Amino acid sequence: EVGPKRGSLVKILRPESYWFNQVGKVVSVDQSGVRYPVVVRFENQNYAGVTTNNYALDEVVAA
Amino acid sequence: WTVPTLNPDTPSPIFGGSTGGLLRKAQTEEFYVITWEAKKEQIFEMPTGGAAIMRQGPNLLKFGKKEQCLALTTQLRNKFKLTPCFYRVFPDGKVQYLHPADGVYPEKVNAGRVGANQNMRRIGQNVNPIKVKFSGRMMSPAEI
Amino acid sequence: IWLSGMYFHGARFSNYEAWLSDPTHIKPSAQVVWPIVGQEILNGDVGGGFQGIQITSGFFQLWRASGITSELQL
Amino acid sequence: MKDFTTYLSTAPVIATIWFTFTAGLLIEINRYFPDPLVF
Amino acid sequence: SIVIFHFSWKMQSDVWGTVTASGVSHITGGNFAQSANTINGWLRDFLWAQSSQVIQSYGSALSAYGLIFLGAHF
Amino acid sequence: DIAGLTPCSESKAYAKLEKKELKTLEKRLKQYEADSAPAVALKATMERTKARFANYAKAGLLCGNDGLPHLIADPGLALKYGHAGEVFIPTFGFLYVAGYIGYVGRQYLIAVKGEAKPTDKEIIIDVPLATKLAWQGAGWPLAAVQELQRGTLLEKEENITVSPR
Amino acid sequence: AHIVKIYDTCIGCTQCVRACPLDVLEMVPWDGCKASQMASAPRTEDCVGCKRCETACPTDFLSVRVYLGSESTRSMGLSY
Amino acid sequence: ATKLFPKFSQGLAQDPTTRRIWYGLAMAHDFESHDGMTEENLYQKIFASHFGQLSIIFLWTSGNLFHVAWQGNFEQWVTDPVHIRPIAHAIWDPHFGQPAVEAFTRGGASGPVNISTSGVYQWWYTIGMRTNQDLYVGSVFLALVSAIFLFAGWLHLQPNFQPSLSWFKDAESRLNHHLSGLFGVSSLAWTGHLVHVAIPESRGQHVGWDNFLSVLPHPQGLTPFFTGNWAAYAQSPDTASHVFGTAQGSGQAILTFLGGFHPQTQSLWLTDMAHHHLAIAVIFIVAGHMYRTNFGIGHRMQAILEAHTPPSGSLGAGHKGLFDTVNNSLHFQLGLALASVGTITSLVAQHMYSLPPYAFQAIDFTTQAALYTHHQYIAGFIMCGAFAHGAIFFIRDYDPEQNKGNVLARMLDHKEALISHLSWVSLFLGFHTLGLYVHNDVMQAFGTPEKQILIEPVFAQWIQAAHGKALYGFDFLLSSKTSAAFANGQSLWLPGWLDAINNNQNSLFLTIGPGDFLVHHAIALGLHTTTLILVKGALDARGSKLMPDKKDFGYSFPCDGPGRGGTCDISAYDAFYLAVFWMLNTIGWVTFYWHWKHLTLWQGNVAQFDESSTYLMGWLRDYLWLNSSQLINGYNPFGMNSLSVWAWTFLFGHLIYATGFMFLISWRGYWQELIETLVWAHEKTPLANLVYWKDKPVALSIVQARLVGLAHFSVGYIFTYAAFLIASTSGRF
Ligand SMILES: CCCCCCCCCCCCCCCCCC(=O)OC[C@H](CO[C@@H]1O[C@H](CO[C@H]2O[C@H](CO)[C@H](O)[C@H](O)[C@H]2O)[C@H](O)[C@H](O)[C@H]1O)OC(=O)CCCCCCCCCCCCCCCCC
Ligand code: CLA
Ligand code: CLA
Ligand code: CLA
Ligand code: CLA
Ligand code: CLA
Ligand code: CLA
Ligand code: CLA
Ligand SMILES: CC1=C(/C=C/C(C)=C/C=C\C(C)=C\C=C\C=C(C)\C=C\C=C(C)\C=C\C2=C(C)CCCC2(C)C)C(C)(C)CCC1
Ligand code: SF4
Ligand SMILES: [Ca+2]
Repeated sequence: EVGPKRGSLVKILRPESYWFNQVGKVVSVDQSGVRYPVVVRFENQNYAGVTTNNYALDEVVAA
Repeated sequence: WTVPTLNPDTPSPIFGGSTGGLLRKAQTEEFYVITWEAKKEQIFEMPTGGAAIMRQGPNLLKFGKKEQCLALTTQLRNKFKLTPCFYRVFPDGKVQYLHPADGVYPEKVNAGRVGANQNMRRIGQNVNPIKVKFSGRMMSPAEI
Repeated sequence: IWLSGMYFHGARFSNYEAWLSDPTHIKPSAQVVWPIVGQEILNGDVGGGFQGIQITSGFFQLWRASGITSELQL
Repeated sequence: MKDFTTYLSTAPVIATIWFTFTAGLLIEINRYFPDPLVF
Repeated sequence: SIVIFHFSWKMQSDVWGTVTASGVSHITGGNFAQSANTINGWLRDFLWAQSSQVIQSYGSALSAYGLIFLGAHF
Repeated sequence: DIAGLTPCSESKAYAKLEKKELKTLEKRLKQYEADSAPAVALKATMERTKARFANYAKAGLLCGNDGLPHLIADPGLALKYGHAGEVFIPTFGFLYVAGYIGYVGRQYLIAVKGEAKPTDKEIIIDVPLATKLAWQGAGWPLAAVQELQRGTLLEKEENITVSPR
Repeated sequence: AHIVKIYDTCIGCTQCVRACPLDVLEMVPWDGCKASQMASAPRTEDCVGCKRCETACPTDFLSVRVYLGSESTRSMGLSY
Repeated sequence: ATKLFPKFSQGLAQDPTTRRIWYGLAMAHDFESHDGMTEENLYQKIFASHFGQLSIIFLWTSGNLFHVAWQGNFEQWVTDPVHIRPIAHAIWDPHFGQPAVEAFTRGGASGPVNISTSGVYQWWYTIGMRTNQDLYVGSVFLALVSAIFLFAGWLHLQPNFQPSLSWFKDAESRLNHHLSGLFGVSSLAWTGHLVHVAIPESRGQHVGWDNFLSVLPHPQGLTPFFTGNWAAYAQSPDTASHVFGTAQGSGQAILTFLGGFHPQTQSLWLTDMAHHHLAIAVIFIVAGHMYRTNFGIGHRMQAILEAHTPPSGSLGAGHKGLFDTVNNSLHFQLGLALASVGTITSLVAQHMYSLPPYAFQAIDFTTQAALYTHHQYIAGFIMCGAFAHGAIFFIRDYDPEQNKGNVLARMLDHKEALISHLSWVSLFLGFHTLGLYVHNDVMQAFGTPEKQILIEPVFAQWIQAAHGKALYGFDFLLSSKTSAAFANGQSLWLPGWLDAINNNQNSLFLTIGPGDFLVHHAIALGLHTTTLILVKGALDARGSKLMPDKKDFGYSFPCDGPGRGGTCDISAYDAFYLAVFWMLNTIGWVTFYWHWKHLTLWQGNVAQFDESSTYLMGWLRDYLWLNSSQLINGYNPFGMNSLSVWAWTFLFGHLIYATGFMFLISWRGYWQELIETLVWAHEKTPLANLVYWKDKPVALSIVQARLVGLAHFSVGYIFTYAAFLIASTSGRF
């Protein structure tokens, strides 16, 4: 139950991330004590062609 | 598992020779020796150019750099599904086992391996170069 | 299509028939421009009472070598 | 016919038709109004 | 490029030309044997001297070539 | 007048240039017949040259020492000496057509951005939507001013990605 | 020698180790991710700096970084 | 094993390849990257390097003076400086054949010599030099000064003479002494020389060290200065019939502000220059008492910076913390110094061609062209360096924690807007300037020159009218006889200035037309694009979306690999690298415009430029093809003349430029594989394998390749244009 709801839209707060200040869909949130449990999928790929990434609880905000 | 020992009296694959082999570095600095076991005689491509025939059983080869040995290892593992291993040989006769270092390939996790050069932070948490300035030499903020 | 276009240009927008009677003085030409934005200056006086762009592909000499004497054949 | 119209709606075909239309309009304007320098 | 440059200079210097009374006058006057042995000769007698026709072609039927001559430099 | 220039209707170099152009055209025409295609084309070019020179002189253009027309870009001088047709009116005309194109393109992007595959609409142009937006773009300045006044023209800083500085 | 560093954003996908052409990286046990593995660089003296590991990393930003340092016979990939 | 060279880098000394020598040569002055370097040691090394640089400069000046005094014709040039060409130095070359020997033997010398184009003859003649003895004494004096500076550099490194780090950071004291002493006192001393030597020597009176204590600069002898009757020093100036170097028509004034130029030398009055240096000397000395050092009075620059923040918060924190980020960063100071010096160098070029200060300088067309081109190219290189050091400051010395909310942090906060607007301005200027040029070219090609777009530069002509030019007919400010600005200067400097600006035979505010408008827009495009590349590289130096941690890799690194789509030329060094090409292109456009306008002016046909500068074909044919005929004819199959050296230099520059294209197009990998094959060939060759290399042969690095290609490009560019400009201007006149 920790973290954002699955399927919701969040804004990335990681400064070095390609999707900084961008909206992405929440895929899954790990229930353990991992550093980056939130899984976010994006519509636009980065320079490496990846569309998903892992972020911490404080690195994503419900937007 | 125990570290293997190089057998200098090991047959080499059937090759007619080429101009991309060893140079003076092998006689003055170091060279590399790769050994593997083949289930049958098969034609493979030499990393230095050309086609050689690996014999049934033990096979030994010499290369000038470690990249050639690992390229041959990748070719033998992905195509013929073999398990090769190589060493670094010095002119004095010293032999140093290189890969797989712990007997298990590095792509799969193995117990007993101690992590090295691991930063318990992310890239964005690196300090600015001004805090690293006037050090012993040119140092990047990731080195601290 | 390209060859057919070359033959069509030599048959409708050229001076091949006039060049046949004087190949040593008339300059071969097989391209004419439309009188727009002052580009009509490109239609130079190639000879034979014709105005156009002097071509250098050598189609006139090739057609003369093949025995072509009229625009109907082209 | 639907697939053909979709093919005609692609970027190169649309760009070709649009540029041909724009170029034709400018050429016809310069033809009926030769040498326009000032308004 | 060096091949076509050599062909153009050699043909215009020792082959192509008009025929007069007891003598043949070439386009460049036979200056290849005396000026093609230096880079300065190729730059002055072949590139600088022969480019006059394309730079002063404006206002004539060959002006388009001059335009392309500038466009190609772009 | 302005900048020491003289009107083209009184410049001697202007008339001299017109005579030079007509002279070279007539010289080229002297080698043809009187009822042939090159003769008719050369006569048409001569008439076009005469009409162009008369129209440029009638427009009130200013000619320099070279006899060529000179344009006035300053709005004050252009509006004070009747030269607004050179650089002022064409300026606003270009601004209208350029803003027209930009507004139509922006409207198309905003319209297709809310679909399932906007990239597909970007490579395969939706002709009916593009035609409708192209026709509706005639009121682009009024619509743009209204969008700017309502605050919907720009995007917030928090919704735009930036580098880590 | 070049400097190869691993960061905590690593997901343990082992793609960087498989892409290394000189056996510089390896996998060690870890507890900070679902894969329970972490990349490591215990043989940086053999690194040439090809940056294939960075090309194979899927995290944003990268979890493995290669900083070109001092040059030697091994780092320059010289067979002579 | 470990080599001794380089001693400052242990990592480079352990490199067994040829890259060690190249990197040791290119990282010798990067003291911040040396092993075991501290801040105090850094400042001390820079101090010693500064002294060595001054020693080199003074030795170079003494060398020029010595060669002009020995192998020159200064004693004959002062007698007839209109029809006698200056001599740089003699030529001693065993490769010269007989025709080259009589070809270079000119200017009245007894052997082959070089005709100087630096203008030191006019400068030395104006300041007072008349004989070879004076140049010899000046050369010996400058050599002694150079030796003293070199000894000072060596002495400030030994113990009991090394300055502490606190002494190097005394910004208030340094600024006060530089404004009052280095600037004000030096200008006052120069005024003393002009009043005591230059002015009396221009009036036929010899004043040297043997009689300057018994010769009065003015007949009233310091009485008007102490009594406040300073206007007595402006009474009886040089008339319009004064002959330079003689007493015919000479006056008695020493401080005037007549304005304009001398009727014979076509240069600024010596009394006006003396008065100028006196006024700026007083101003600089007064400005040298602004900062607080040790007497309570004065300012603290930190207080002025901290008390300069707008109340509404438009600039955020304002300039808080800017004193520490500037005083503790040498790259910030170097960037500011280079930006100001580059702008001043450009100012020198413009003012020197428009207002010639040295006697008989305007008649020397080759000297004017060479000086303008030289200073503009130097200014462009210095400007590129200023921006490069700004990028180095952002990477190595910028601290976001200390510069929090100030203007410096706010610049990076909206760097995308700055780069985007620079891109828009450059795009607009390029599209329109190129479009107008191609339109004019098509109109000229189709035989309709009256159809080309010729926009009159009414704004610049309006400014020219404001300065007094009545050609355009605006009739306002100095152009109107009934204005307050005009009537307030009719008794001090407006007569001479108006007479000089209304003369169309000089370079003082030349007449401009549509061609000048178009080329000015081309110059604007060049400036904006070079600024865009440099500014974008400085702002993206700390990182971007493609490389979020670019600051962790330093200022110069090859790339980040082919991953993430490819990262070639991503560092700030590469941005400066691409900007050097744009700088060369911009300076090429400005020098092309200057040379063509002045060539048509000197030839007496300005209509040629006015009618051919509106289209690019006129630039290529009437300026480049037409003016290079004498240049390429320096040596031909029929013989050679004195202009053959410029033809050889022309081809030399073309070859260097083309050689640079090799390092610019082909990259490392191909060359490394080729070198490996060469290594095998040498190792397998008998009678040659007995000789082995000490450093392993490797191809040049990516960064080194870029630097080498750019160096060849710039050298070929400079040499080619210098040879063409000097040959065309000297052969035509
Ligand atoms: C008259 C005065 C001059 C006379 C010259 C006379 C003769 C010519 C002399 C030398 C010829 C060139 C020799 C050097 C070639 C380049 C080699 C090189 O190492 O090249 C690379 C160097 C070194 O780069 C450094 O390389 C370093 C390498 O470090 C690596 O290695 C280090 C040591 O082990 C550390 O381990 C470190 O961790 C590791 O990363 C770092 O990356 C640094 O960040 C990086 O700055 O870069 C650089 O370019 C450094 C050079 C800066 C030049 C800046 C100006 C450029 C101007 C161009 C336009 C010229 C126009 C001329 C006009 C003429 C008109 C007539
Ligand atoms: C294959 C080479 C070739 C080339 C390079 C040219 C070039 C030229 N021709 Mg020619 N021609 C050719 C072949 C060629 N032709 C052939 C094979 C024929 C016999 C059928 C002709 C018959 C012909 C005639 C009768 C005339 C020319 C003319 C011209 C000139 C005017 C250009 C023009 O098309 O205006 C017109 C431009 C347009 C109509 C714009 C077309 C743009 C369309 C809309 C793009 C659509 C894209 C679409 C996907 C592709 C079309 C597919 C469709 C056909 C199914 C020009 C220099 C004219 C001339 O010489 O003037 C004196 C002229 O009257 N040509
Ligand atoms: C893009 C930059 C630009 C530049 C460099 C100029 C430059 C100039 N403008 Mg101008 N102008 C511009 C944009 C620009 N304008 C724009 C965008 C507009 C539309 C609002 C105008 C509208 C305009 C007018 C109506 C007038 C000028 C005038 C002038 C000229 C003198 C006035 C002046 O310098 O003050 C800057 C210009 C202004 C602040 C606009 C107001 C005009 C001021 C108040 C001066 C007018 C008083 C009087 C007419 C001065 C001339 C006295 C006598 C010779 C008649 C000068 C060369 C004057 C002129 O010479 O008339 C022919 C004139 O009356 N401009
Ligand atoms: C919807 C179309 C559109 C719009 C509204 C804009 C708007 C803008 N662009 Mg841009 N651009 C576009 C397309 C567009 N662009 C395309 C296709 C390219 C690739 C060639 C670029 C490349 C580009 C660059 C490199 C730059 C801009 C910049 C800018 C800004 C400055 C004004 C300008 O005109 O610059 C100039 C723009 C161009 C020269 C390209 C315009 C291309 C055409 C005219 C647009 C037509 C698009 C499409 C085919 C029409 C819609 C079809 C639809 C109905 C189906 C401005 C907000 C500048 C900036 O960064 O802002 C400060 C700048 O540096 N643009
Ligand atoms: C009145 C005392 C005084 C004086 C005369 C100087 C003088 C100088 N100091 Mg120093 N300094 C002083 C006090 C003083 N300092 C104090 C008190 C401190 C401690 C706070 C320092 C700390 C200090 C440091 C740390 C450094 C210097 C340096 C320098 C040298 C600068 C080199 C230079 O740029 O050339 C001279 C510059 C000019 C003459 C000004 C030129 C004006 C413009 C730019 C040109 C325009 C002039 C004209 C148009 C061109 C001439 C035309 C023709 C002749 C060609 C210079 C000789 C540097 C050095 O060490 O060099 C060895 C340096 O690193 N000083
Ligand atoms: C007051 C002026 C000044 C000063 C003190 C500095 C000082 C410094 N600069 Mg800098 N710079 C300047 C101006 C200045 N620069 C200018 C004007 C430019 C534009 C050209 C640059 C562009 C620049 C860049 C891009 C870089 C520096 C770097 C550096 C730092 C160390 C590099 C070094 O010098 O090693 C030694 C320098 C060399 C060995 C130069 C190589 C030789 C050059 C190419 C001259 C070749 C000419 C050629 C031989 C002519 C032959 C022709 C003939 C044979 C026919 C150092 C602190 C580097 C740095 O900070 O490191 C990260 C850096 O990368 N500078
Ligand atoms: C003649 C060579 C040339 C040209 C034309 C350019 C042009 C340009 N450079 Mg560039 N540059 C060059 C050489 C050149 N460079 C070299 C040798 C270097 C060193 C490597 C650089 C390095 C460099 C850098 C680092 C940068 C630029 C930038 C720019 C752009 C500046 C914006 C502008 O002026 O808008 C005007 C646009 C043009 C002049 C392009 C020409 C437009 C054409 C002619 C019109 C289209 C023709 C026709 C309609 C269609 C034909 C297509 C056909 C196939 C059908 C511009 C496109 C800067 C930039 O990107 O700005 C945002 C940038 O940062 N340049
Ligand atoms: C004019 C510029 C230029 C020059 C001089 C060269 C020169 C050379 N290129 Mg090259 N190239 C260039 C442009 C140039 N390239 C460009 C722009 C590209 C990019 C497309 C390339 C791409 C390229 C490739 C891919 C290759 C070369 C290769 C070579 C070498 C061929 C060997 C040879 O010719 O023997 C002799 C050398 C010369 C004729 C050069 C001039 C030497 C002069 C005449 C001798 C002067 C000696 C003098 C006494 C020195 C005293 C100096 C004094 C201060 C002491 C040669 C050194 C090939 C190679 O590696 O070699 C096998 C090779 O594979 N080039
Ligand atoms: C990157 C960087 C940087 C920066 C740099 C720069 C900034 C450059 C530039 C630039 C420049 C180069 C500038 C300049 C300028 C100028 C100005 C700003 C001016 C002016 C003017 C005026 C004000 C005038 C007036 C007048 C007139 C108009 C005329 C008559 C006289 C008078 C006076 C009246 C640094 C290093 C810091 C550091 C950080 C980073
Ligand atoms: S590729 Fe990246 S995420 Fe995968 S194991 Fe290597 S460092 Fe970790
Ligand atoms: Ca004396």
